[PDB]
Amino acid sequence: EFTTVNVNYPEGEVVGVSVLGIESFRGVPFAQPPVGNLRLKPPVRYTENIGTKDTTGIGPSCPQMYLSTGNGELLFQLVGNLINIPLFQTATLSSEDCLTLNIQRPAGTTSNSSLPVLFWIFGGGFELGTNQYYDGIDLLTEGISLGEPFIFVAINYRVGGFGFLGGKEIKADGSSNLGLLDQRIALEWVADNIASFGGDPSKVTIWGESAGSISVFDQMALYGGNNKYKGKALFRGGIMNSGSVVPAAPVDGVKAQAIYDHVVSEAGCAGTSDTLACLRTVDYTKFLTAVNSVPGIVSYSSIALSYLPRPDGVVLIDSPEEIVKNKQYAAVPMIIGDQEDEGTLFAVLPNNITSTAKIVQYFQDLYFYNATKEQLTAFVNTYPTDITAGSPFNTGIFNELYPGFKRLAAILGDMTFTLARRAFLQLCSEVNPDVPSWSYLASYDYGFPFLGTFHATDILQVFYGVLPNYASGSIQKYYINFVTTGDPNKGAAVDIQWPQWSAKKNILQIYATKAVIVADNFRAKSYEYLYNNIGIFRI
Ligand SMILES: *[C@@H]1O[C@H](CO)[C@@H](O)[C@H](O)[C@H]1NC(C)=O
Ligand SMILES: *[C@@H]1O[C@H](CO)[C@@H](O)[C@H](O)[C@H]1NC(C)=O
Repeated sequence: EFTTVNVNYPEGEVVGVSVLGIESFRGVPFAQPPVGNLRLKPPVRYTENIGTKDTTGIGPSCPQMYLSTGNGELLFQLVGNLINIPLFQTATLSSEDCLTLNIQRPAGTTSNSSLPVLFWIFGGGFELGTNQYYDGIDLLTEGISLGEPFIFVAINYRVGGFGFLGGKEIKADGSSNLGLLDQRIALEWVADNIASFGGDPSKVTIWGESAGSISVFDQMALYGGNNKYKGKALFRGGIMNSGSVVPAAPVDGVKAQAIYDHVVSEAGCAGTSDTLACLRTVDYTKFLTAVNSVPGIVSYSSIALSYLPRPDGVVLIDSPEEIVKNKQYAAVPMIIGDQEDEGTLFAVLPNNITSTAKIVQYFQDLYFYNATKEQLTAFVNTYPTDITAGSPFNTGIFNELYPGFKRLAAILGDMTFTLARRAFLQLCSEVNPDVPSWSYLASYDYGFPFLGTFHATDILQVFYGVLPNYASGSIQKYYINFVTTGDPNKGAAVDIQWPQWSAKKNILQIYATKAVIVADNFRAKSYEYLYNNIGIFRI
């Protein structure tokens, strides 16, 4: 029940597969393979035709730092069933030769079509992940069925030490934040070539979850908020699922230099004249071992990440909170939301962090090098020790995995995602009052034991078809409405108007079988501290 289909475009030709009404091209190379003397260097566009490429398979993935299985034993039991969510899946066909994207479109789409584009950036803690497990067929089919067809694009970008390695050596070589540059260059590729595929390059909406979501903000922030390529905006809209501003110390800071020095040592490049140059001569396997030898996300250190975007003064010019405050990001219409219990997943492992003093130490040692004990204690004291006050929110005496679990999960979730979001909306509304934004809180997994509506459960609600509930149809319709009209309420009919955030500072709360509108003001004292002292929270 299928056929192949060729697209000829300015850089080459691809063969894709048409099945179930969707034409898919997986593994379209968008930049030169970052190998040899191009490992730990910015991506560079192809300078000549790549001939005819077979894109009927699944593409490659970038090198991975897979979740610790010895460490996550309990965590992976607690998610049970939902272990089949992409974040927990294992990437296949991994390689340094991974700078490729996937293009999926309605059958019938030709180069005379000009459909809106939806550009997807995966999450994975900046250390793992791939576009392989995010297929557009169900979502495209939904789009088509709403009378609102579009084109789906999903990219790989380098992660871990391959993409976010730092230090003074990386900074001087101009090789900071390669993963971000990978995302950016794919946007410019899209700008050059998507018309050949039937996309309208002036109608690009970027979309991400977790690390991908944070990346979406960074793409707005990139180059002082210059998202223009050849005179034109690279995108017109953003959707942020769990994550935005991540205040951070410089790429040549202490944390990053320590990672770097450790990597050099484990690579066997210690004490050479030019360490960074030497890193590129190391075999792939010895190198992969080096960059993976540092702490992962499933570990005691948890969301004190080893790899992430850090200010370099060119790509990211300042720490993210300052970029907004200085009105130096590309201000586009945006949707941003959180799962209700963002922190739960990350509070599972550190099961000895069981009191205020212990939370504060943990933070002082691993997280915030610029906060004082009095400051951290003051912030932690905005969170009651009472078992009913924590995350999974609104579950009373239940879900206390260990003494202090719900409190720590509340804190971890709030500062990284949920309250950081409100801060972001607040600031954006202050410098760019005219740029509209919409925000939701997700609660459709209320009751999930110990985890509640936890990080990445939204994936299940938008990538796997329209589920037999309220939430998935609701969410997909808003998203597709947005991609099409720049406003989630405009397009296909909706049964509740989603309020613009800046109007009354209300958000949409989405349950499994209904939606309600609520004030974005819960945990106000915690939020006030965070907003008033955001500088001290630089990771
Ligand atoms: C928690 O336990 C770990 C490993 O057992 C240790 O590294 C860390 O220092 C401990 N922190 C506290 C506050 O006990
Ligand atoms: C700490 O604050 C200072 C003041 O500018 C800054 O130079 C330094 O990079 C900051 N470091 C961290 C880890 O926040």
